[PDB]
Amino acid sequence: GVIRAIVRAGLAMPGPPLGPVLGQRGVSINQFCKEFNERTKDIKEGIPLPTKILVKPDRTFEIKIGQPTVSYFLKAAAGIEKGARQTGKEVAGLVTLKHVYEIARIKAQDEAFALQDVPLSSVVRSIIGSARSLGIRVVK
Amino acid sequence: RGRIPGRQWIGKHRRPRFVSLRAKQNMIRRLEIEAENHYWLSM
Amino acid sequence: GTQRVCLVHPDVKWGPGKSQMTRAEWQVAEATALVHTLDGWSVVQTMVVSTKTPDRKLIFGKGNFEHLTEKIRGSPDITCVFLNVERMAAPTKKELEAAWGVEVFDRFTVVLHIFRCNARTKEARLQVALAEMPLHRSNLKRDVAHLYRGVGSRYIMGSGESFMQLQQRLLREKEAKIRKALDRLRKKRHLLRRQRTRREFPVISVVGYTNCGKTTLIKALTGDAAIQPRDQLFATLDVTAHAGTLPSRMTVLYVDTIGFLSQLPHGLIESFSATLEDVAHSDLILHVRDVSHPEAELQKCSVLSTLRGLQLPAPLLDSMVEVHNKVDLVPGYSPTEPNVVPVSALRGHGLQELKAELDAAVLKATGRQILTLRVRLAGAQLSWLYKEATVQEVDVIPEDGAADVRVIISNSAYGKFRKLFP
Amino acid sequence: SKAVTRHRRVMHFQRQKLMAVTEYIPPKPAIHPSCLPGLIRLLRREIAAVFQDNRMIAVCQNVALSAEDKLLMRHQLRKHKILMKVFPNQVLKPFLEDSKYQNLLPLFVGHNMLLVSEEPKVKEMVRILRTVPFLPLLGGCIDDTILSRQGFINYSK
Amino acid sequence: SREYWRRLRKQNIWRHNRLSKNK
Amino acid sequence: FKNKTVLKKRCKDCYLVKRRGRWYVYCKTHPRHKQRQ
Amino acid sequence: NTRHIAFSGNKWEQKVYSSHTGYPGGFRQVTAAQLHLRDPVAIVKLAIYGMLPKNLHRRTMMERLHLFPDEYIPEDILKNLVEELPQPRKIPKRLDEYTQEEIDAFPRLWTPPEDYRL
Amino acid sequence: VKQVRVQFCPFEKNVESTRTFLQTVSSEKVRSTNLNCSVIADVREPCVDVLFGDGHRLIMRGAHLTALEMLTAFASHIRA
Amino acid sequence: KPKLRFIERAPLVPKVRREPKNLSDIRGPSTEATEFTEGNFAILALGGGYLHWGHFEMMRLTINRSMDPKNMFAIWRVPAPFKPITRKSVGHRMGGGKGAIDHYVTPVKAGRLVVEMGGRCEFEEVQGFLDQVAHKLPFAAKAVSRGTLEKMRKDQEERERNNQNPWTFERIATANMLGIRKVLSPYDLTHKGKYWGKFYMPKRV
RNA sequence: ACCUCGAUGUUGGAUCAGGACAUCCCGAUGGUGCAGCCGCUAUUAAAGGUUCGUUUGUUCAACGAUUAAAGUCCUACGUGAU
RNA sequence: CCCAUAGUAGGCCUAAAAGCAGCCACCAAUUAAGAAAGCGUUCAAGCUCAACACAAAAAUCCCAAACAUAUA
Ligand SMILES: Nc1nc2c(ncn2[C@@H]2O[C@H](COP(=O)(O)OP(=O)(O)OP(=O)(O)O)[C@@H](O)[C@H]2O)c(=O)[nH]1
Ligand SMILES: [Mg+2]
Ligand SMILES: [Mg+2]
Ligand SMILES: [Mg+2]
Ligand SMILES: [Mg+2]
Ligand SMILES: [Mg+2]
Ligand SMILES: [Mg+2]
Ligand SMILES: [Mg+2]
Ligand SMILES: [Mg+2]
Ligand SMILES: [Zn+2]
Repeated sequence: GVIRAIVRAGLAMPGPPLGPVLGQRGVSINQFCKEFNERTKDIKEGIPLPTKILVKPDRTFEIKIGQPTVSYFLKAAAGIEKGARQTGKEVAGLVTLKHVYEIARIKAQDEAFALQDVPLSSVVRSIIGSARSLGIRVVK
Repeated sequence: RGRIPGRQWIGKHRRPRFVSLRAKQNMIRRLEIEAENHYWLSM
Repeated sequence: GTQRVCLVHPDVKWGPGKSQMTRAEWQVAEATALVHTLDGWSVVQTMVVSTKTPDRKLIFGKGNFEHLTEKIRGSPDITCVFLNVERMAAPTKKELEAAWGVEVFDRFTVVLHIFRCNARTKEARLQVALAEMPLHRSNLKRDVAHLYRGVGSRYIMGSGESFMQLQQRLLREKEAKIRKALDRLRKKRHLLRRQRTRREFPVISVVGYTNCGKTTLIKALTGDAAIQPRDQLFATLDVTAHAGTLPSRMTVLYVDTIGFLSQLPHGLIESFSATLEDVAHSDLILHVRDVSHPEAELQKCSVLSTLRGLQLPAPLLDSMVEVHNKVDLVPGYSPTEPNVVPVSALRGHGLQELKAELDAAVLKATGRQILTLRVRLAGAQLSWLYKEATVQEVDVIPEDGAADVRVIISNSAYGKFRKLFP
Repeated sequence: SKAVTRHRRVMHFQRQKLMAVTEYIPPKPAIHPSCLPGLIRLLRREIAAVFQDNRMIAVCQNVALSAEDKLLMRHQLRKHKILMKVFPNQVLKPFLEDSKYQNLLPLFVGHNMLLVSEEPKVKEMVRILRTVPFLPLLGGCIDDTILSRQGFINYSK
Repeated sequence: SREYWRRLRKQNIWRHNRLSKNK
Repeated sequence: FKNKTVLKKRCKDCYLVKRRGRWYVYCKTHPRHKQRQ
Repeated sequence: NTRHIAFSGNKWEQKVYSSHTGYPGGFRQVTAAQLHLRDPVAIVKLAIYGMLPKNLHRRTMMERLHLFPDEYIPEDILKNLVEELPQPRKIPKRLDEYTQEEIDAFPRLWTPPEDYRL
Repeated sequence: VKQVRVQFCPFEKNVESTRTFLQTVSSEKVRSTNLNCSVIADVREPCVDVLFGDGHRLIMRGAHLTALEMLTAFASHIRA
Repeated sequence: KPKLRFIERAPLVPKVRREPKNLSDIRGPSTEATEFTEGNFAILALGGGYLHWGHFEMMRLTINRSMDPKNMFAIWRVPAPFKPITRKSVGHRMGGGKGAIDHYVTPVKAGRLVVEMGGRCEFEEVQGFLDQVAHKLPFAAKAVSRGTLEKMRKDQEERERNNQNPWTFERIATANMLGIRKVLSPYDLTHKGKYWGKFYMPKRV
């Protein structure tokens, strides 16, 4: 079956959040965290990365990874560590439309995440909605 | 079984009475006579 | 019903009745609180009067009785008189009523009236009906005088029983019916308890004097919002269970209970045994103490006596965890006795320490063992342990594909586990 | 008994007769009347534009696939210029006669999904369909020329 | 306009969910 | 089976059937939903 | 043929014949079907008894009445017979009894779809 | 159940039954029930041939059979 | 203050003079609070009866709990209990004077609105609990919108116009035909046979 | 306050019990917070049964020992020309 | 009746609370799907839904007999 996780690249630590759920379906947690750390080395370090692991009935691994999250990515772009509490009136950072475009350039490129809409509008609108939901204002 | 408390036709709990087609026709006939009476008194 | 009341406090100064733990001012304050709770009327006047001999047809010596008669009959605003005594005999009630031209109420009648007024659930209504049966039997004379109509010993026909005697017979049958109904209620409440007993939910019965903040403490512990503490007395009039989590991630049912007052007939509170038996079937008892109240020691005595009369198991009486509420009102309060937790329900000050202490008490009292157990992942044992016991820490051994889980588990669950997953 | 009673008071028999006689009689209508005698145009323009633009058209029954399987097939098709389209049959039916597609009527029934393009990657598309032994290629009409599956295979080869 | 009908559908779903909250 | 003057389907699986002259709510997933008119 | 009487409606199951033996607990209430299965003449006998006038001639009239469950009748009674009264209810015909001519005469009221499994 | 094959001529009419049968049998739920069970939706009157795990064949000629009837027969033969 | 206001058991200044039970205040059609005001929905009383503080509490609690305060508002269309009802001591023989004031009620006549609701909502969102309250009310009652109320009034008018019966209670009573005024009441000349005690027969034309 | 005051004798108990079922037990069945044992609840069932004692005039209640159970009622609070 | 991918485990909060413990926001991608209306999970997972597509019961024993169709 498909197991979805938001493991943080550097934090491949087996156990508390992954150990039980991963084991329940039958896994080699050592192998999983080793491969995840390989992916972490391939990519930047210290950032959440959604995963799409598929525990085959043959008891084997196919780790599929893509871009970092949208929430943490936007918070990093806006220079925020913790998101707004209200998120409708509270704002902790501002991002320009040009910056949004630039980040979107490297967003709609992940197979599992389904963001393959050719139009730039389709993806820019979604990220704008994500920012509006978060404590980020859309400049100009 | 099937008692009407007290006396039939007077108390709070009276024996039900139902109008037959015969009674309805009789009343309608009398009403028609009185309507004709109204007409003949209107002139 | 909109009855301005004159409070009469007999102060016993020598011999029996000379309380050494409370003062007439405090007792008058408590009685005023009782009437204000009863709501709709207030103490128009207050009179504390000495009484060397508290047991008489006229509770006061002839001189003081005449003095009170003059004052009461000269004050027209007074509509009723509340005599701060446990219970007054029918002769005393009749004589005082005739002398003072008003209606006389004792603490028993006042508490009974507030119960009848603010009782909602049918169980509460039935229990207060049982509690009223004594007051009824006392008051048949006055109540059925007008029905009696001054006819006696001259009618030669019918049931030989006099009017009064056959009224006694009717009240006997009424009480029998009430007791049968309460027995049925007890059976139904046992049915209700069955499921939680089988699931082995730790249960903590919160008891204490009235207006100690029992309901407020339960609200603070559980985190609920529908729980509504009140300023009035005898607010919580139904026994209900509320789930709350402890620091050990264990769910516990706090059982709210009726409040206890001093100087009341035992039968009043004991008539609620049908619903207070949940305390008897409890696992721990938490006694709340309004330490701010001047009469804390007298309230302690009253509640302990009430529990002993309710016949809770002696092991349960022992290990009663004591919490001193309302500490904020007493700034810089220093608990003296050991194994006592100072807390402030409204301000939520010592609630964490209280939670930890009662968690330890529950572990001791429920036969639950905190132990580390090694289980195999993917074998459903981990999920079973989550569902049938409170797991505290899961340390996963990836090399063996297993995990050591620190679990607080009861013996029944431990046996089921060892059999299900050898 | 008071005039106003908690129960429906018994009427005097003459009042009862009056009430019965003065009941509402509905009009009988002789012969029963029962047995006597934006987005749509948006997608109209969409279909017209699709038909005009695409040089080759095919149809299929991509309804048995998972969401992810359909998404993967869509991605494989977008790898080529071919575009997959979904439209309701309820409004697709008029378009055949509107655009003079008589032979296309007995082809769009039930779930139907279009595969409109100008450059046929039909060879690789059939290769992709082969590893999924279902979802048959359904008859289409390239450049106003109806092609059966054998015609599509010949054109592919 | 596609977006008009999209917003209409979203609002209709909201209305149905609000009505079903009690059901 | 509980006797009710008004019959209500208490879940998706409850179904109404008129048998032996009266209505019944039958349910297989939640038999406690069984009602008799 | 009193055994072959026919009740309209559900009277076979709803009509109840009540009697009391006189002894305590001797109240017997038997449905029409049960009474018919027990006695194949009781239904008609009771109907006639109820319809007859409630006087002392009723039992003599019932003596004059003769009831037989089936087609068989005693020879002496048959020789006594004078006239046969028309049956009050005309028995409706069954489909098996309807002639092909009548079936053809009655028109077909609708064209069933050709592709219907029926 | 081992294999299922559905043949029909869409340009020829009277194919709705078999087309709906195909759309139902190929449904991801059905195929996932037995991934081993293999469907071959060939196409070229319309017919359905089902070979079961026990080497037993069912032939449903869906020229005048409704999809419900075809599916009911298919399920009955699955139950065997 | 959108939520329904609390209603006191008895008037703050209690009445001192016992007054007769003029049942005419329940009898007949309602002439007040018959139309909507600052609202689109209501509970219509299809019969006459007395509302107690218990009924008021039922209405208030049910409506307050089931409404949406941020999108719905409710308002009483009936005054708080004012008419005093007196009860004698249990088991008292007849005579000896009128009993002491026991409770207070508010009369309601057929055709009156008891509670009225409004706000950013449609009928279906409210009709549920309004019908609950109406069914629990002491008289026949129905949750009615402005549209439904107008529809029922127009339907009554249409039935009155198109009824095929040559004879109507109104006509017979007014003309005293058959001398039925010996059996009827003077109120019947205006009730037209649609009202019988506290009960309103709506199907009656 | 409608019959009975030119009498319709009255509470408990004995005797014999007739009846209702809104069933205490025995039978059949659905649900259950029905694991089993006890149970609770509801539908159907009135053929049969439904204890003996200590005080108390008691019907009742309390208590003792049992029972499958020690049912709720009506019968002029059944029955004193027994 | 069919069907359900997904910006993403929206933020905050908490050990965790991912549509669903609580608060704020409630945009947005796909042809079409609530930052979710209900179950469910410790949390996840999974199941749906909104979406595309095609009336009665009491005590001696029920209580006329029966009857749907021959012209007001
Ligand atoms: N716990 C607590 N209660 C306080 C304090 N100061 C005032 N109170 C009041 O104490 C009252 C306690 O009300 P409850 O908690 O309902 O009382 P209870 O102990 O449950 O007793 P009952 O009223 O008989 O149910 C409330 O009116 C509080 O406002 C304080 O420091 N602590
Ligand atoms: Mg009589
Ligand atoms: Mg309280
Ligand atoms: Mg008299
Ligand atoms: Mg008189
Ligand atoms: Mg005589
Ligand atoms: Mg029964
Ligand atoms: Mg009596
Ligand atoms: Mg759906
Ligand atoms: Zn169900």
